[PDB]
Amino acid sequence: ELRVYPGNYDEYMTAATQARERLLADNAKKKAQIAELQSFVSRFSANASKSRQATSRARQIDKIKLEEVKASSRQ
Amino acid sequence: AKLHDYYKDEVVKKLMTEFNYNSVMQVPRVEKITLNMGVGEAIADKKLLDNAAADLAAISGQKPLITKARKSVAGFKIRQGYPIGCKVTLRGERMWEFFERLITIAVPRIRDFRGLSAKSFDGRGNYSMGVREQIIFPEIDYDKVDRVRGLDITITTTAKSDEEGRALLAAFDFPFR
Amino acid sequence: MKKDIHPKYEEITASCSCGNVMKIRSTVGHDLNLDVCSKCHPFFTGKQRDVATGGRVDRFNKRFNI
Amino acid sequence: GIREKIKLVSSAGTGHFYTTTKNKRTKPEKLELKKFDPVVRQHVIYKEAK
Amino acid sequence: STRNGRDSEAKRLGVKRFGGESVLAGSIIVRQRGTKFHAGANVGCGRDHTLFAKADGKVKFEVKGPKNRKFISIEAE
Amino acid sequence: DKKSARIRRATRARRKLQELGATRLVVHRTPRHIYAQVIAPNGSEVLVAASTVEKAIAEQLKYTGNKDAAAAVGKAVAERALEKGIKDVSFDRSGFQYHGRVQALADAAREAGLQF
Amino acid sequence: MLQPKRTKFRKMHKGRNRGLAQGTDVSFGSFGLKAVGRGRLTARQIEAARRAMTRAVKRQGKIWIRVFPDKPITEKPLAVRMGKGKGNVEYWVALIQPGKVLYEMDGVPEELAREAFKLAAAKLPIKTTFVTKTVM
RNA sequence: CGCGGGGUUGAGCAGCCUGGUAGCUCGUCGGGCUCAUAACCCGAAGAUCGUCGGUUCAAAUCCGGCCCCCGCAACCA
RNA sequence: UGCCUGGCGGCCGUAGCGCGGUGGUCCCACCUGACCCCAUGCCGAACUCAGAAGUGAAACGCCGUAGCGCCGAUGGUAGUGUGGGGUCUCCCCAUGCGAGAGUAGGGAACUGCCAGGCA
RNA sequence: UCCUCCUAAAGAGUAACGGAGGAGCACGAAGGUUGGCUAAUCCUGGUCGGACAUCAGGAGGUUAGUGCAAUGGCAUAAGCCAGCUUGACUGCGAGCGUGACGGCGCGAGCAGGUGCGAAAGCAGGUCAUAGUGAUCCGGUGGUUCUGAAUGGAAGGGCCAUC
RNA sequence: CCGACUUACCAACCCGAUGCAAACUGCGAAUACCGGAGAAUGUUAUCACGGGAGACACACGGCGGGUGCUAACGUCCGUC
Ligand SMILES: *C(=O)[C@H](CCSC)NC=O
Ligand SMILES: [Mg+2]
Ligand SMILES: [Mg+2]
Ligand SMILES: [Mg+2]
Ligand SMILES: [Mg+2]
Ligand SMILES: [Mg+2]
Ligand SMILES: [Mg+2]
Ligand SMILES: [Mg+2]
Ligand SMILES: [Mg+2]
Ligand SMILES: [Mg+2]
Ligand SMILES: [Mg+2]
Ligand SMILES: [Mg+2]
Ligand SMILES: [Mg+2]
Ligand SMILES: [Mg+2]
Ligand SMILES: [Mg+2]
Ligand SMILES: [Mg+2]
Ligand SMILES: [Mg+2]
Repeated sequence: ELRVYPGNYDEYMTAATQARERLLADNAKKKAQIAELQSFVSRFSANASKSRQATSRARQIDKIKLEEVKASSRQ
Repeated sequence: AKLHDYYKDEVVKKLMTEFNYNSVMQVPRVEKITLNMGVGEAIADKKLLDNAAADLAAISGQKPLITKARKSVAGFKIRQGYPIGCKVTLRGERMWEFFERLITIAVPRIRDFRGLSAKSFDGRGNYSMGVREQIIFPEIDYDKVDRVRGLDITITTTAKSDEEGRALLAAFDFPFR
Repeated sequence: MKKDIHPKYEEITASCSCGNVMKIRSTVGHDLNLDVCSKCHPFFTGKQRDVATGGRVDRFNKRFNI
Repeated sequence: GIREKIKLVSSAGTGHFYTTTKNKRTKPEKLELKKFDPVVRQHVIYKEAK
Repeated sequence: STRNGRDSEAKRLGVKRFGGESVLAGSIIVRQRGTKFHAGANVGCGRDHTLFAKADGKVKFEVKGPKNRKFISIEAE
Repeated sequence: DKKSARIRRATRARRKLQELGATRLVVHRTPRHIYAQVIAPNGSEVLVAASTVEKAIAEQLKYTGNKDAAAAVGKAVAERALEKGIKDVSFDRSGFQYHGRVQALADAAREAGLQF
Repeated sequence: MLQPKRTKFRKMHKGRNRGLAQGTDVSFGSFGLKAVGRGRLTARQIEAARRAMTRAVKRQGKIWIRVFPDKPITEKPLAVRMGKGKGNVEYWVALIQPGKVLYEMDGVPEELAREAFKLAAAKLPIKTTFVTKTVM
């Protein structure tokens, strides 16, 4: 898509860098916390009496919905 | 066709006398020639098939039909529809012309010639042969081509048996042993 | 035929190295003069001269000048 | 899923559209089909446009 | 053990009118999957290969044909 | 083969002309003669026949087996049938291509009042 | 142990062992063991009753086994409640009907063959009998 | 025979991430430096990307089966 | 009326395959030639056209032949409806229906509508 | 939730945490029509070529093939090519089949306009059976059908559709 | 070099004989089911519409089966 920023060229470069790297860091952080909150869900979602315990946090792993990244046209 | 006239004027009477035939149409007669070559290497380069087609179009005055693979096989990694071979069918006048211009000039030109094998019939009167060098034909002048790609000649005849086919081809002074 | 999808086809006059002039309709565009035809091919004369390679026992007796 | 819905609008000027699916990635080409137009009751061309 | 236990609702195939039954026009005679019964005289063949009467009469099964294939016809009386 | 190959080419157009129950005109063509007959919808008994084997059709001909021979027998079939009351038939290629003397045979019968 | 290799289907229905038998005639050899009772006869009782009769004739003479198990039988493990699938196939049996010819041998005297089959008939659950070869 | 993670050079690991280039560190070998061994400098060798098939023009990579290794589970009165 | 031939059906192996023999006056088949009417993803091989020299070799048709295919009783056997019984995870009796495989055997067809040549 | 086979006891139907497999699609041609063609696997011959690529002859005969799992079917081909094409069309529909219903399916024929074919004719999607969710609330286009005094309009209604 | 010899071995496809199959069929019943005709017999026993319900926990026995161990007064179907 076409995204609009103010500036001349250097403001555009700085905004693009500090937005794209911000996105590529935030998405990594969210994916890491998904892989961590998945711990008990894939650890013990079964057996014994605990059973129901891990269902509490099975919904906060899909109330995140990792934002997809798009490969840059620049290559 | 000089060879056609030679056939109908000498070979018919010779073969009836030699074989004790009842009908003039019982005599074995050559009905078609087939020139083919399956290039094989056309998997990674299609232009080589076109070069082969040009070679056969030069060798025989026709346009080769490009034949594709009948079924897929993983031995040579081919699929169905892949163009693999080229083939030319000759009947009648052009067939006689190719027969003459093979057996009178092209056969001597092959390097280290001794004589075509006589045990190379398919038990039903037909004949087959490989040339191993496309440059023995005068239509190819050793400068246009890039390979030593060979041809298969297949003489399909009306002959009932391989013995009758041998006799018919020897009537044309075929270079046997 | 199929209306100019094939190469040209015109009569030519080719000759051997001893003459033996023949008319063969081919696709060359110019006649050629070549080696011996089937008539003059030495596959029925030099057969003995073809299978003749060998000989050293006699090549030593000529050396033996004593 | 991959096959996306489109619609074939009529070229007779009337508002009457057939609807169909089309594989959106083979090449983007407006479909050109002659179809019946019940408003004018005659066959016309239906250039696709959503 | 498990991963099984799946089926599909029955399709109610088979012959609906047998030989000698007086059928009206357009009444289904047989509901096949392939073409086990071939359409003979005065019967049709739907896109299900479903043979139906075209003219009201009496059904008649026969085995005519070079390959001994069952044909359904109608004696329109 | 050659005859069993053609006799297979005609079994679809023929087996539909039997379901429709329509009187059909069937042609058999030979490199020396061309035949034509009008066959009842039963397919077993024939109302009208006319072919170059007949003397009345062939003795007026330079050579039976060319296009104008087919026209001369195409005229004969129609004029033979129009008195019998048979007017509405359906053409039967019988395996041959509708291009040559079969075409000329058909048009000559078509031009003589036969409807098909 | 006899067992089919590359069976089409893993498990088979139970089925009922009715009717008489088919392989009722000794055709290969001259002396044979004919079943008189009925009941499935496993692939271990086939081997354990063959070991006993290819050794009662020392080692000389041929022996034909005219039965093959080719029937999978499943069993439910211990302390497993009913349901939740079908059991796990354990062994293979050859259903025997009265009239079957199970084993047979040739190249031995009648008295030795008749005694050898008396050593295999004591390893098989079903009642058996001794039959010779006729000319039908 | 139930569930997840891996198999790439001698060892430990990238390259899977949208298929178009087999890489890193230690190690090995052959020289040089030294009285000599280390350290150091120079150059080179190897791997079917676990094995088998499938779309693919093309596969370490996409898909499916097989084998092996690493953890876990197989409940309560 | 007979013989042979061509087309269209009925009938679908007792009807097909094999092996041996046989038919060209008509018919059919090959066959000659191909600029042209048309054609081959090359080739008049196939489709098509102009023809009639030659052959009945191939094909086709007919006759003969059991080596295969195929049809197949009678009797018995299995099964089973209803009603009884048993030592009743399988059978028996009364009664009705009655296979499959196999055996003796049959078998290398029959027929109709037009159109030809010959008698 | 849906599709195919068996259990299902030779009409239809018939259960279990019974035994085995699949779907949430694909196609502007992979549909219509006209013309044509016939497979797998083996033997003998043939340059590289090989156990199997391509060519010629023979035996076999559908053991090949069907966009996709299985069953039924397919030579008149429903399988394989090529020419032209949009019937993958609008309003209807005698009469049936299957469901407790909501519904789902087959359908000759009639009217208007087409495509292929010389013509008889065929064509209302694909060899058939899976490829799917009602209502409410809304969005888009068309239509004076209604329009809260009257003329408009907003909003409803009907058709197409998300 | 070609394999120039051999092996007490393994041996796919074909030929003769012998068995097995719910998801095999070049064969194939008894019954059951659908339709037509004919007498007898059955206080309409058949169908359609309208008022009122109850019931949707079934059990055993015989015959055909799945599961189980052709175990259970076990469990799930078909018909009486
Ligand atoms: C379990 O059976 C025991 C209760 C016994 S009371 C008669 N324990 C419960 O927690
Ligand atoms: Mg019999
Ligand atoms: Mg049933
Ligand atoms: Mg039943
Ligand atoms: Mg019920
Ligand atoms: Mg299709
Ligand atoms: Mg067609
Ligand atoms: Mg089609
Ligand atoms: Mg389909
Ligand atoms: Mg108002
Ligand atoms: Mg107001
Ligand atoms: Mg509105
Ligand atoms: Mg309830
Ligand atoms: Mg209940
Ligand atoms: Mg119950
Ligand atoms: Mg009883
Ligand atoms: Mg109970």
